[PDB]
This record gives sequence, C-alpha cells and structure tokens, in this order.
Amino acid sequence: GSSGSSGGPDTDDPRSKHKFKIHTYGSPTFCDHCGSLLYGLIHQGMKCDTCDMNVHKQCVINVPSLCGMDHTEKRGRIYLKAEVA
Ligand SMILES: [Zn+2]
Ligand SMILES: [Zn+2]
Repeated sequence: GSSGSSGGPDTDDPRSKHKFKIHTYGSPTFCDHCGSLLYGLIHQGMKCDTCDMNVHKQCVINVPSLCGMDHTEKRGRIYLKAEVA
C-alpha cells in the first residue's frame, strides 16, 4: 500500500457573481454604484436577478461581485406592456 496521497480542490465563486441582465426601464431610475440618472431608449442599464440592483452597463464591472446581502427593506415594482395584431 502506502499509495494514494492527493486532494485540494479550489475555484472562484460563481455564486457571488452578479446576475445583472440588460433591460429597459419605464421610469427615471438612478444608478446604484455611481448614482446618476439612467437614460437611454434600449439597454439603458442593468438589473440583477437576486439583488435587483440597477447599475450602468459600464458600472457593472466596477460593482463588487459581492452579491446576496440581506441588509435591505426597500423593494420596487415591475410593470408590463401589451400589444395587438
Ligand atoms: Zn446582484
Ligand atoms: Zn453608474
């Protein structure tokens, strides 16, 4: 015997990563990182799916991967549109 000595897995944390998704807004929202009015017609900014944090497309890179904090009490609402053929 005396064989079989190894072990030590390691990897980044893909869970902490932000799930920001490029989406449009209907109201004048302000970034969460820098804090500046978010203008634009299509793909104005980005919004997470876990922390629903609105941030600029270029701000997402600056925002700290740190995602999943339970230190918030505010929660916005989502709207929907209709169509016809
Ligand atoms: Zn997030
Ligand atoms: Zn920003």
